[PDB]
Amino acid sequence: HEVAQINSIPEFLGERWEKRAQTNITLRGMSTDGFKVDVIEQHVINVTGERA
Amino acid sequence: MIDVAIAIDAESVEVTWRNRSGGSYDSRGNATGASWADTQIRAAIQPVSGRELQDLPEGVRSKVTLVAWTRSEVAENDQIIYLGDAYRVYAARPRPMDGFTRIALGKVSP
Repeated sequence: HEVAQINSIPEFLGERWEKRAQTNITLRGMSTDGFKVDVIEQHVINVTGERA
Repeated sequence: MIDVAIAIDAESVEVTWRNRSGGSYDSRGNATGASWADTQIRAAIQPVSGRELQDLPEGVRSKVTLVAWTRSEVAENDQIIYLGDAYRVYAARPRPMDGFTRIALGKVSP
């Protein structure tokens, strides 16, 4: 999706300024999973007219 | 009749002193370090808090320090090659009344 700002952070490691850089990289992607679930496959309906 | 540095001779070892003279800067702003001079010399090295492990996210590396007590004159920014690796001098405590100093060494290779 985006690459972010790039900083420079030299650090005194092992008797020597060690050059370094760091950034943030962000991806973007859908989700996958799966769970077992139950389903309807028939119906039933009752209709009455109260007062004929 | 004075001889104190006679104690440093009991334990010693051949380390290569590497004396340094500074450089200057290129017109573009960079730096140029030069003028090394090498000389085999005798020291008395002891491992005062040597080889501390560091398990950083970047990996594994060690932190080595040493002390010297050498008879020759060593400044604060020189090099001493010992046991196949280079060490840079932290700080010296010269004693010009006698002939010897005391030096802190830190390993250079990352």
